[PDB]
Amino acid sequence: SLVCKNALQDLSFLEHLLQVKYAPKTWKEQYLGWDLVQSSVSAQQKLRTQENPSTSFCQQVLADFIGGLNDFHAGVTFFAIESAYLPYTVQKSSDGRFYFVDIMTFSSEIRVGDELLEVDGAPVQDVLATLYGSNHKGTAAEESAALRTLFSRMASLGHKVPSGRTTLKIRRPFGTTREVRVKWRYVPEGSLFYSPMVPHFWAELRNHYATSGLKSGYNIGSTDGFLPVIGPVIWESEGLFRAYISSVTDGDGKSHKVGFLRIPTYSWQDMEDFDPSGPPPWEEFAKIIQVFSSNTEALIIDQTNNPGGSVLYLYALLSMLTDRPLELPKHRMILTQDEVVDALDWLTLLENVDTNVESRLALGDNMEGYTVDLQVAEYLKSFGRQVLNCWSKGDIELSTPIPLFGFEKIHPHPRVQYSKPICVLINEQDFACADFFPVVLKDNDRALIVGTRTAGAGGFVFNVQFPNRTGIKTCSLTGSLAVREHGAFIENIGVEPHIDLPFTANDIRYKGYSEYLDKVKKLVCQLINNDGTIILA
Repeated sequence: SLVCKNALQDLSFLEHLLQVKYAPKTWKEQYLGWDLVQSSVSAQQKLRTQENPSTSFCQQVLADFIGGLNDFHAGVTFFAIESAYLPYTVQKSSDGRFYFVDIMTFSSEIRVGDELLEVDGAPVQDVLATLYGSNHKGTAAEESAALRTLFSRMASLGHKVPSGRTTLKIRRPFGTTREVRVKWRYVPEGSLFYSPMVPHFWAELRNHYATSGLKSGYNIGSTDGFLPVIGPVIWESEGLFRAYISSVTDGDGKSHKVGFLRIPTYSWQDMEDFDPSGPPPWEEFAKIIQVFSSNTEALIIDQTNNPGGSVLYLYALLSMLTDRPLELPKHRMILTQDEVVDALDWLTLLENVDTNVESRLALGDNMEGYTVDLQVAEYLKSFGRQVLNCWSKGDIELSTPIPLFGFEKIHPHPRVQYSKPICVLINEQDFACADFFPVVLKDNDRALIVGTRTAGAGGFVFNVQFPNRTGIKTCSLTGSLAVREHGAFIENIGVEPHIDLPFTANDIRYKGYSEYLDKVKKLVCQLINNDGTIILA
């Protein structure tokens, strides 16, 4: 077949792209087993083997390949439009049940709180396994994604787009069984530092959301969470974010002013309702804090469902969530004939900068939120050098561990800091930066991370666009890995919550998240008292 050749062709490219630009290679070779070569063969197999190959099909074939590294940072995208979609949304319960947390608004026999059992005579569980990846590992983070795409399919990512009528065995809340038939909203097919850390995933997902109804607060990076109010609101903010203050009462009857606040995405420009010319979402963040700095005892931060974003804006917000410097880890990275270039600009930009003024003069008054400061210009210099320290050494294959940009540690916003207790909320759908957050805090003991394990560590991604004959718009590959002592940072990929805590079916059933919250408030309260939550009760 003509396609198969071209398929095979563009495949050998991807193969090469893994060896040249995929930092976590060496790593991945251990934990998972994944052996690029013998995986590349399975590719051919599937290709030559198939009857007259479909273009789309080969795309899938390819997608699978990369999507097997089991790295959310890496995968492929194709110039495609074809796509399926059902106006529903679900969440899996602790024990293991599936409830309809939201129906868009097309008013159908289906309503909220309904347990989903089977699709076309197939128990959800099985219907989902089909959606899993190659080296599926049975983790929460994954089970989610699957579900995530259950009712939203994109050819753009190689998903096998369906269409037509379908069954939906939903069990009412009474213990009674019903079966519905619905139609898929189908669509016919017609630098290296400065790259936002986010999974490819989103890029198209984000575009998909806006494009088709689904605007719900259950989707990644929603300005508003999906967690109802934590009690009687005493203060709120009619701003860009979703913030308020409420009075919580412990196990005695003594009131406390607790502060809610949900960072949704770290790629700020993309914040729902953001107006460019006006003030930056980080200047207004500072405000929500200066109002907590004095009118609040504790701070709950919902960071669930965050995609990732700009490493520096993330760095910027921490800057104002602590009165003391925080410890930043190092990353092994890969460097090409252009990150080198990028550094040659840092160095020559602020080569003769001694004063704390010249510092802000050159680099501006702030870098995406974080404040300028000779200390910073001094970080970039030390950065710009290190890049070239690992350039001419025959080690581009994982440069010595280096701190993102010159930054070794965070520095307290010379203007606003939150000296009081903080508790962060996280779950299976927090990526790239969304990890760097709970982690950095938790590695300095500044927060009390609760909820389920993250989605997986961060690192600059490589957005490689290359000429091909198979629709590959782009291929994004992870270009940096976090190190430890002197290395090998893993055995999971995930910041673990101090307090493991899933969503109990009782929470989900009526969108009340009653129990989840209670346990939170408690924890907050034990903190309110002094510091250090003794036991889980």
